[PDB]
Amino acid sequence: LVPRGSHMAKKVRFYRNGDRYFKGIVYAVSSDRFRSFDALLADLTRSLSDNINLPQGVRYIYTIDGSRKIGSMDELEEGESYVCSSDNFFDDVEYTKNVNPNWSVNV
Repeated sequence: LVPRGSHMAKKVRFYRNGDRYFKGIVYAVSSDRFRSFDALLADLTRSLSDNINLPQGVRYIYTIDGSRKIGSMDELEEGESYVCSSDNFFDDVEYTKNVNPNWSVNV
């Protein structure tokens, strides 16, 4: 087992800034799966970038409403959605429209 973290994978959904027709990619995030926050950013750059999206790669992770930036894997919350950005501009588009909402825990 890796000697860092909790070992419990966090299921999170990643969107790419300004793209209204992007599904989001569901990641199982843990220290066993990603060496560091940087390895997660590198992985996200490869999965989310294209010739029209994230030209400088994934360098910022915002909360779904763009209120706050995430700076560690610890800051990510299970069942939450995040927006990946190449810069400091959060694009207010309908990311969450026409997506399956995650299972909300009742008990």
